Amino acid sequence: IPIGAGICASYQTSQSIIAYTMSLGAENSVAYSNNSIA
Amino acid sequence: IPTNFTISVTTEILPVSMTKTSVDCTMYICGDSTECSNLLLQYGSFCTQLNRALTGIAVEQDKNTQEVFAQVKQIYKTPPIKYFGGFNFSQILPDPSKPSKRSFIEDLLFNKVTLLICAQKFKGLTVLPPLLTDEMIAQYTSALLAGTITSGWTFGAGAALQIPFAMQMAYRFNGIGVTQNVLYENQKLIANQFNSAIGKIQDSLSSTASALGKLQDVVNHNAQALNTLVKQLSSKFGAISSVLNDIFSRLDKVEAEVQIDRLITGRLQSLQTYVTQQLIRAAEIRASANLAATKMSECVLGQSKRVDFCGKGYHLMSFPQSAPHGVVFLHVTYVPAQEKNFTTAPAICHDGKAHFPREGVFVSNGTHWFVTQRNFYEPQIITTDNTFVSGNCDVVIGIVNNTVYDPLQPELDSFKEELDKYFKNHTSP
Amino acid sequence: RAAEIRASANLAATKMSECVLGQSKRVDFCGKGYHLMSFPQSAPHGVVFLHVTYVPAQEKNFTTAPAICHDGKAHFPREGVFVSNGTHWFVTQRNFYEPQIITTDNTFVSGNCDVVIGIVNNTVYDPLQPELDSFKEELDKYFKNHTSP
Amino acid sequence: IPTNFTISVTTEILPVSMTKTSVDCTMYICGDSTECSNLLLQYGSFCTQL
Ligand SMILES: *[C@@H]1O[C@H](CO)[C@@H](O[C@@H]2O[C@H](CO)[C@@H](O[C@@H]3O[C@H](CO)[C@@H](O)[C@H](O)[C@@H]3O)[C@H](O)[C@H]2NC(C)=O)[C@H](O)[C@H]1NC(C)=O
Ligand SMILES: *[C@@H]1O[C@H](CO)[C@@H](O[C@@H]2O[C@H](CO)[C@@H](O[C@@H]3O[C@H](CO)[C@@H](O)[C@H](O)[C@@H]3O)[C@H](O)[C@H]2NC(C)=O)[C@H](O)[C@H]1NC(C)=O
Ligand SMILES: *[C@@H]1O[C@H](CO)[C@@H](O[C@@H]2O[C@H](CO)[C@@H](O[C@@H]3O[C@H](CO)[C@@H](O)[C@H](O)[C@@H]3O)[C@H](O)[C@H]2NC(C)=O)[C@H](O)[C@H]1NC(C)=O
Ligand SMILES: *[C@@H]1O[C@H](CO)[C@@H](O[C@@H]2O[C@H](CO)[C@@H](O)[C@H](O)[C@H]2NC(C)=O)[C@H](O)[C@H]1NC(C)=O
Ligand SMILES: *[C@@H]1O[C@H](CO)[C@@H](O[C@@H]2O[C@H](CO)[C@@H](O)[C@H](O)[C@H]2NC(C)=O)[C@H](O)[C@H]1NC(C)=O
Ligand SMILES: *[C@@H]1O[C@H](CO)[C@@H](O[C@@H]2O[C@H](CO)[C@@H](O)[C@H](O)[C@H]2NC(C)=O)[C@H](O)[C@H]1NC(C)=O
Ligand SMILES: *[C@@H]1O[C@H](CO)[C@@H](O[C@@H]2O[C@H](CO)[C@@H](O)[C@H](O)[C@H]2NC(C)=O)[C@H](O)[C@H]1NC(C)=O
Ligand SMILES: *[C@@H]1O[C@H](CO)[C@@H](O[C@@H]2O[C@H](CO)[C@@H](O)[C@H](O)[C@H]2NC(C)=O)[C@H](O)[C@H]1NC(C)=O
Ligand SMILES: *[C@@H]1O[C@H](CO)[C@@H](O)[C@H](O)[C@H]1NC(C)=O
Ligand SMILES: *[C@@H]1O[C@H](CO)[C@@H](O)[C@H](O)[C@H]1NC(C)=O
Repeated sequence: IPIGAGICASYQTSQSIIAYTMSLGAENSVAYSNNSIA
Repeated sequence: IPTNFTISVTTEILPVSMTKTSVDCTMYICGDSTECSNLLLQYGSFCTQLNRALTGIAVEQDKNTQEVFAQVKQIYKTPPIKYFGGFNFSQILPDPSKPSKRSFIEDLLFNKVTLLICAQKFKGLTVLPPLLTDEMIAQYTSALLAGTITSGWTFGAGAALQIPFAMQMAYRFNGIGVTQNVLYENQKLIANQFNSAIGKIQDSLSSTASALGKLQDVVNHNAQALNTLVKQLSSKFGAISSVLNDIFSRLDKVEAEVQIDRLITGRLQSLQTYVTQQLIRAAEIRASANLAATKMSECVLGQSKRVDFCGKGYHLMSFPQSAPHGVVFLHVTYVPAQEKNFTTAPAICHDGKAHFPREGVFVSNGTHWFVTQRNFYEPQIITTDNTFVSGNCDVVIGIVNNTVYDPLQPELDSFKEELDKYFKNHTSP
Repeated sequence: RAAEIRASANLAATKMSECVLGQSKRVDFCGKGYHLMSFPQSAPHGVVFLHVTYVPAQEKNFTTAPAICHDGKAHFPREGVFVSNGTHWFVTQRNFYEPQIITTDNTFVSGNCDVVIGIVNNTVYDPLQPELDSFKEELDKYFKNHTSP
Repeated sequence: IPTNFTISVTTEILPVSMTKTSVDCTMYICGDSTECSNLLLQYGSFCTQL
């Protein structure tokens, strides 16, 4: 539920309503080296 | 035929969203007056329509940025080492020193575009905040930048695959139409034309004041419209006064309703006109945002063959940057340099059979003949590994007559002469 | 609303014309990943496209080199990339793993091998020479038999 | 497999612009009258927007 300014609300867990900050996505890294190719 | 090249960086600016806004049913028309609201209650359900329209506009405004900036679902990060084979990317990667994780060009864009009047707007006119804060947009842009320099164009199609940058540029040139070797023999030169050119961008944005006009016009239009809407309510509209409390406190209950009716009709008409104008502007901004999304998807995540789409010249790559209510693309492209004149022929037949180039074109410097590429000068001897034969040479018009050196002649005669010498030696015993 | 619907209908017409009647090279236009084909279907006041697409599966990381210098002359791949599993080298395609021995049918020469950066050393199994060796070996054997008595 | 070819020419028409125009409030609304304009001045700033 978009509240605004990066804050979003939801209904979760014995159950209630919570408000949190969005997560853009799962962090990932790429191994870069000047003589390697996938 | 050109004999040299140059690399140019072009900038492009596109708006992506306008400022969300909302209005009040009653405080604008009948501010702190009970009787005016009581009489206004009998006019139907207009401001419900106004509220629905403005809510739709705000939702669409959020969706525009959400669609444009969120084409990757995994937030990549650049490696700590910053040696990309001679290329210098220090002008676009995020700067850790600043509390806000932004690069140099993003800082310039934010400083150049500038946003008591808001306090003056007590007349039920508010501005809502956007859903995506600026830090998240900057982080999306950083993810795109870190994904497009360490994995090529692969991360836009599936699993990200690493590859050296000096090989990615070779792939890009091979895509343009010039063989990859021309990169590996000029790498130290090419970087010098890149690292310099990107620098010239930073001054240009601060050189003229009309560079950021497209982004400034949106906020200018919004502020101007709100100011006119605020200033509209000073007009009598044919009534006796523009102050609502004076009419009630100076007249009885039998004719003051006529004048307050005139005033309420005027204010309602003005509000409806404002709503219609906002609808038109929102539609225009949505069209621009769709174009920006297409540009982001095609120019950045891959390589485009559409001429004059992602920059003048043959396209090499692009880099995105954020800006207040908009996006800025930096297109790196390739342009042929000074050229030379030459004499050419369509076909060439030696043994009564015409020959045609497999890829490239025939050329002559005045006395001999060579075969070369189209976008660069690199003469080579005509060989059967370069040409293919088809039919006779009595029907093609404009053919010339010169010998063709079949590379099979090296590859076999180099042994044939030795065999003949061996036989000649064998004759004596 | 009519203007908005007209814009959407024009976009849908372009989608039908380009993705269905042919193959599209525009990235992320007719579906995520590399494009193969599309199939149309109707729906109440609209159209539905089914895009078939090709996505690379699990991958392996190798060591790569830009060029190879064998007879004091650099070599470049005609189409593909050089990869090595650790001991000795091969040339493969870019979207699939299919190693092959380095051959002059796969590489072309350009200048000397002291201007390129990062070049390596390896022998090039130049194939037209074994093609002619299929006759060279028998020539040598027949000359040995010729001079034997 | 085809064994021959033909070359054809197709034509396409596209509009690019529409005729410019301009309007004048005072003469259109208040025809050669002074009182009408004097009382029209009290209606705000519609004409500037137009
Ligand atoms: C057009 O291009 C051709 C091919 O490069 C030019 O012919 C080349 O001319 C140079 C300059 O004389 C030759 O270099 C020297 O030639 C002498 C000839 O005896 C030789 O003894 C030297 O060792 C040295 O090689 C070069 O050989 C010659 N190319 C070939 C295949 O013989 C031609 O001059 C150009 N036309 C112009 C510039 O108008
Ligand atoms: C990297 O790839 C190369 C090329 O495949 C590998 O070298 C070759 O590996 C194969 C498989 O082990 C060898 O074939 C086998 O040889 C044994 C020797 O006794 C034989 O008994 C088997 O029947 C089979 O033919 C092949 O000989 C070998 N090539 C050479 C020149 O020795 C190499 O092992 C790979 N390296 C790694 C680390 O995987
Ligand atoms: C690939 O093979 C070539 C030739 O087979 C290698 O070139 C050789 O490189 C070494 C040093 O890497 C050179 O040694 C030097 O010789 C000079 C005298 O000329 C001496 O003064 C130096 O102190 C040093 O010892 C060697 O001369 C050179 N070969 C030739 C014919 O010039 C090359 O190094 C090989 N590449 C790799 C990656 O192994
Ligand atoms: C191709 O063009 C480049 C760019 O002009 C040339 O490099 C320049 O060479 C001159 C000397 O003639 C130097 O003064 C410049 O500083 C060089 N530019 C850079 C960016 O380093 C190059 O020489 C040209 N190549 C040929 C074969 O003419
Ligand atoms: C990449 O470019 C940046 C920007 O020009 C370089 O940083 C500058 O380096 C010069 C070298 O003396 C200094 O005078 C400037 O003050 C530096 N500017 C900034 C903002 O740091 C950087 O050195 C370049 N990268 C490499 C590897 O040379
Ligand atoms: C090669 O192309 C140039 C390009 O036009 C020809 O023109 C010469 O240079 C300028 C530019 O047109 C003209 O004003 C000169 O009059 C031309 N030179 C001469 C000597 O007339 C040039 O003639 C062409 N040369 C060849 C050998 O094809
Ligand atoms: C290339 O070879 C052909 C065939 O050898 C040449 O054609 C000759 O043209 C002359 C007049 O130009 C005739 O008198 C000969 O009879 C032709 N040859 C034959 C076999 O009939 C052609 O001229 C040569 N190209 C050039 C530029 O001379
Ligand atoms: C390909 O089609 C063209 C057009 O039908 C053919 O050209 C005609 O050929 C006939 C037979 O020689 C002539 O009588 C006509 O005059 C030609 N038409 C024109 C406009 O010139 C051509 O022959 C066909 N090619 C093949 C290989 O069948
Ligand atoms: C890769 O980069 C490192 C550090 O920049 C350097 O020491 C190394 O020589 C590079 N690799 C090659 C093959 O040049
Ligand atoms: C080119 O044109 C000139 C004059 O128009 C003519 O003399 C010459 O024969 C032409 N060349 C060819 C190959 O048609």
